[PDB]
Amino acid sequence: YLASLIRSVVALHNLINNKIANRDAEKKEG
Amino acid sequence: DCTFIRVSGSELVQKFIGEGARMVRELFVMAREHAPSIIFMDEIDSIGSS
Amino acid sequence: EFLHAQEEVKRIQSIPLVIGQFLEAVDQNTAIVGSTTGSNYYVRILSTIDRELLKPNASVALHKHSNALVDVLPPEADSSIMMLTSDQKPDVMYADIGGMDIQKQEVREAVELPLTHFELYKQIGIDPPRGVLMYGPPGCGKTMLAKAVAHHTTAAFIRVVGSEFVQKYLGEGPRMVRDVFRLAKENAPAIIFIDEIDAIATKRFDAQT
Amino acid sequence: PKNPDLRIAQLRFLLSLPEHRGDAAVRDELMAAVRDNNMAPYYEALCKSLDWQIDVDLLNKMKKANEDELKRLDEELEDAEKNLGESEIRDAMMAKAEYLCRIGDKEGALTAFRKTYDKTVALGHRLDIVFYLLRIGLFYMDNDLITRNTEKAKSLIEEGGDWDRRNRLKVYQGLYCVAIRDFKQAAELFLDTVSTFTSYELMDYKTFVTYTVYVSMIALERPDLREKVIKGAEILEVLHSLPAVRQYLFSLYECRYSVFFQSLAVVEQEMKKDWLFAPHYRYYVREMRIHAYSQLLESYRSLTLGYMAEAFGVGVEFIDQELSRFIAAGRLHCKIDKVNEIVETNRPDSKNWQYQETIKKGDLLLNRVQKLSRVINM
Amino acid sequence: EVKGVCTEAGMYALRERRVHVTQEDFEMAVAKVMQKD
Amino acid sequence: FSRVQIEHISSLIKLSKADVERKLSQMILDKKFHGILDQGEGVLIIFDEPPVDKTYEAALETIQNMSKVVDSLYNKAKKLT
Amino acid sequence: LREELQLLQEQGSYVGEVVRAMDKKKVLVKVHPEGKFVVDVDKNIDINDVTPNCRVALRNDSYTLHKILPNKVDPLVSLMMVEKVPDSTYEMIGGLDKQI
Amino acid sequence: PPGGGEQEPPPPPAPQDVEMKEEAATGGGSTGEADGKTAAAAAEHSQRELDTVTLEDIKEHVKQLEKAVSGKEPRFVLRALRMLPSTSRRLNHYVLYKAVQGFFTSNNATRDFLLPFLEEPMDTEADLQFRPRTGKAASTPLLPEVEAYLQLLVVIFMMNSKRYKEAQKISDDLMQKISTQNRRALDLVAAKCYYYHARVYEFLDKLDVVRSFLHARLRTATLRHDADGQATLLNLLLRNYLHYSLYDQAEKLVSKSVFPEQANNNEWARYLYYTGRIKAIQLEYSEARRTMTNALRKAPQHTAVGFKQTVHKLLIVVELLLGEIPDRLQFRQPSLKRSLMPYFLLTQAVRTGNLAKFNQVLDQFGEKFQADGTYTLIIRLRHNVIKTGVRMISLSYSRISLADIAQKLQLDSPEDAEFIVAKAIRDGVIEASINHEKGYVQSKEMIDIYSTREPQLAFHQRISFCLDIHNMSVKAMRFP
Amino acid sequence: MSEKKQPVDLRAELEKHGYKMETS
Repeated sequence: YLASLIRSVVALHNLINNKIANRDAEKKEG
Repeated sequence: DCTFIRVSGSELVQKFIGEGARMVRELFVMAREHAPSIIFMDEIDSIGSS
Repeated sequence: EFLHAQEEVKRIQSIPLVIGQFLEAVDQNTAIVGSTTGSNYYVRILSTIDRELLKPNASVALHKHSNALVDVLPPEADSSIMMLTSDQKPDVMYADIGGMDIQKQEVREAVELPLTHFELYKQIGIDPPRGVLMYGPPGCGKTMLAKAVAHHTTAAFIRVVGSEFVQKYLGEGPRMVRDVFRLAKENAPAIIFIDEIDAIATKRFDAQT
Repeated sequence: PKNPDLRIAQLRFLLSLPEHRGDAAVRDELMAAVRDNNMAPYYEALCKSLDWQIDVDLLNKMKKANEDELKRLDEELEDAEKNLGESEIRDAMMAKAEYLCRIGDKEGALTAFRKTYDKTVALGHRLDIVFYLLRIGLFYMDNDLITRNTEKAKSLIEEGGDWDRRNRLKVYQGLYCVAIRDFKQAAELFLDTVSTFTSYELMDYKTFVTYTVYVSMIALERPDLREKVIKGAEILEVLHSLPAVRQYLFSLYECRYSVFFQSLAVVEQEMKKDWLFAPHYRYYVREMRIHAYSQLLESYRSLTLGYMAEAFGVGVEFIDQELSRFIAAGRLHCKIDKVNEIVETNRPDSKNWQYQETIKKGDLLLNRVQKLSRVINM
Repeated sequence: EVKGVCTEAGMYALRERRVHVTQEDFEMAVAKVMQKD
Repeated sequence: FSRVQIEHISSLIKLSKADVERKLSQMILDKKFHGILDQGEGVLIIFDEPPVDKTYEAALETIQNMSKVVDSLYNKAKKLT
Repeated sequence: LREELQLLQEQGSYVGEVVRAMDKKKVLVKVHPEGKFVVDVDKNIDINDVTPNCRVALRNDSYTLHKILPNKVDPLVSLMMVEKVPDSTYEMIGGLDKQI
Repeated sequence: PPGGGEQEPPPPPAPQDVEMKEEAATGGGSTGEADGKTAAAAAEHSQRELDTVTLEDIKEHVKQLEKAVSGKEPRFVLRALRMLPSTSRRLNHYVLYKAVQGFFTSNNATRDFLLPFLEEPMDTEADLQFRPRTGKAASTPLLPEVEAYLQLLVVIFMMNSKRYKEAQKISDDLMQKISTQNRRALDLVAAKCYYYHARVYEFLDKLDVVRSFLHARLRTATLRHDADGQATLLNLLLRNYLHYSLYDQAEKLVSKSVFPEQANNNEWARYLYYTGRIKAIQLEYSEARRTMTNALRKAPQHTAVGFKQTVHKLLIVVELLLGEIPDRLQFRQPSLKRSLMPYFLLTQAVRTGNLAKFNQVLDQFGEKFQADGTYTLIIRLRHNVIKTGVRMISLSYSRISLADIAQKLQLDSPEDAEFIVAKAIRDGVIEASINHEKGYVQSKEMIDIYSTREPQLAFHQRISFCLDIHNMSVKAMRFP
Repeated sequence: MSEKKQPVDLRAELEKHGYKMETS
């Protein structure tokens, strides 16, 4: 159960923040 | 905005500038570093010090 | 291998680490610090923590060999005394002596509400003073009247004179009084009374002093 | 300067929802219309209520004479600003134009609120302004402007400290929390009870007592319920004056179910005729079902319905269809057996519901991230 | 004297907890700070 | 003793069974007394499974993680329009 | 990190104050807990870049000067000054219209 | 007359600017984008062309008519010309015609002049490099013109744009080489006028001749240009094939593939609404509720207008067949409300276990059921009323006699009373046990289990496969 | 978008609960 909790927390933080800095770097440079 | 200076000064603003002297020359040298400057007598306004 | 390097930098260094007396951070990645032996230094700080916990004034543990800037205390367990003196005793009831009522009139308005309300001083438009005096002994009052409010108001109480914190080394003063402030405001709400402050007011010259 | 128009807004609720009152509601509306010299309010009331016959020159000469009272103030503002003083000029035109805006709609109100916002140096007059937004927000049941004035006032009040007017705001936010559905914040903020006493902005004090005692029976625990009403020294007398709610309080603790729906009938009848309580009674009733039945089943795990039927009058076959149809609606789910004479409660739901919030919340959680994941890029 | 006008007047208003004061409390300290001389 | 008869536990407390059943069940209403009684055979049983802690951690995370994706709704739907 | 953690022990490091500079390129600087030294360039910052009575970082190996920092004298004096009294201004004063 | 006469000049200048520079900056910019980079594609002016086409689809389009500068048709459609250094002279000729249009009447009316105009690019011989520029220069007047619906003599002109698009289709079957980076924009633009194929053919009857023609185009794109091509053509297939029988349910089985990658954006969501009704025709409610919800939830941002409200309408249909539905009156929009007004009381009758409440909804709202198209499940939902009705009362009642429950279960004889609950356990409804004599139905429950294994073990592959895809995205988006 | 798909087209209860008493 805790494993699934870390899965949700790790996926939330990393995926959201990476896509933010990704889409931002592409739309600003392109 | 001219800088402001006072008179003695205790106790420990004295040797903090120099070592020993007439001691007013270093204060007179302070005003050479910053001009215009304002010097003041703090306080000796009283009837009790007489 | 970088995780192994993380095991290195987290192992680095000591255990045991000498804590020292910190003054300011001069610029990026470095700063100036006195040791607990009281000498200002210039060191490039530990990389992963640049600023947030370093602060202008703290006590930073310095590298065994190098005296490198690494980390400060929690802060802190601090050092001397400290406070209590009520739950660990003594305490004496003030209600026996009522002749000082008009002398307590100051302490009445100058203690309880100043501590328990900082907000009322925004509302009134007057700033709370830190000024309190005592004088005259004998008749003494004074120190025993400082034992009084230790009944109700729960805060630090430090017995301190001018001559008890005199040391053989000069730098212990801020190792006390600079710590006294950082131990007070961090353990705040806290109060400190210096009994007989007049010992340190003497005018003197000679470099032995 | 509130209760006269507050009753007008209460008369709007008396006209609007019930269609069976065609006499008293319009009568006292005209009785309150001939005073305070309202103009825009009786226009909305003219479309909702009767069109007469004739008003015309009556209220047009009353708005003409009030215009003379309006033009004596509006032509005194340039004569008052000829001199110079502190607030002795603009404080007259901020309050009386809000009385001139009390003649109608929001215009003079909102324009005076932001007018005097840059003048008054005291929070008492600023909170009086807040009182004007709260009464004009209570008449039009608009909750948009009642949050902003209070959010800006509390920062100045809590800077800060107060006694009376802080309890007044607790009644305000309590009336807003009870305007929408909030069960806990209404009774928690009304815990002051009699310390508010009676005020023109608090309208009838007995109605306020009924407001807090009606809302304290839902989200408040049974030991906390009797701790409020019975242990409360000041609130006990004002709730004792009305036996209707006091009977429901002490019988709810007495657990007798034979007086409940009759006492709830009087409570609900008072709930129907009061404003802003119309959307919230549908859940309030079935909540009192599961409230009283929560202490019915919790007595014994396996309960014999014959012992239940001992003193009911009559609960033999009634509690069967009653409680069942309440179980089918989702209120107090349990498994009860008959001809074995076993009422079995439980249901703890300590296994499914314990781990259910993971997958439940994770369903829409991972769904909402699946949207943003598969949308970009392309 | 001007320093002590509303301070000790505020001190009782402080003790009273009021937000904004009345001239009576100011009139009280009008005596107070002038009681000494 | 968890499982106990109601009549002889009323003999230890020296009280009638009517207000022993209602007071003890009132103690279950207060949640301070973990257990339940049985009226049919006159039994009282105590049982408990205290810890909810893992569900508290779960709910605290995910319920707020709703607002997390709501916060990401601002940025990731801003690049669209 | 380890290299600077290797560099900094065999020497230490300190902070000096230049009281004079030399024609030989050396500089008069104190080791403040102890007696003074006199040490040389220090080829990055030249002699004319810094004036006597200024804060420098005393090097720990050749006992030279590492970096440059500001130093304060009057901020002690002016603080002892500004201890005593504040200023305010015209608007915050009254009755002196004659003597101003 | 003077007001209406002097208000004619103001409108044209806005189309004279934006409609002129929309295909000039995007199309002429795509020329330089198609000369190199050309990575991927990208060709960001293709998505910018989507923004311009969707901009025209609201206001102002072009034609009309409108009697404002109808000389924009011969402008881009002529004068390639011809090789790139010679095209630069024609790039100045657009400004030359801007001055010619700024002097004389500027040919504000074309109409029957489209016949030489549309054939002028074939008179040039040829562009010759960019077929999308030739197809777009001819279609951009004609495609927004389909919104006029005059249905006289200009419908065959839309058919001429379809023939020009067929020349685009033959060139879509040949070059390459090798590596066409303009065929993705051809997939975009042609999918548009393939939906204009749908509209223009729907003016009279079904397009079935174009169903074999679509299958000719959809299969000839296999496997090369299917990417983003097959997705749009499959929706072109599925949409009208959902309107006209048959076999598409088993046809998309062997058609998949998937077909990856999903493009563009909402295209796959609306496809999961189209095939969502398909997979809802098999009636498996877990895949149907997940494909219907994922159809609506995956579609931003609208407007317009009501078909994004239609996917939400038909979404909860399978949730009505599940046996449990919430009351949706709080989700009503100012538009979707007035559209579903009968469907409101329908799902309200699904929540209730009353038979006459649901049957009266059928008899009264049967007209709206004809408008939506969903019928067959309305009569069988009576079995959902007997199963939810027994789920209601059983769990509800302590012990219920088969005669007392017979009112809501409408028969519930002493015989079938066994099967109602027993065959509900076959469907996983209620555990109620019944000893039949008179009889009486005594419903108990003991279950403590599950809520554990599949959710957390799937969450492992869920989160990991997700973050792996988010890797495949971020890791690959760093080309700049 | 505007592209693709979309451009194409027991009571409360008061009286009854109070009546249950006097019914039987």
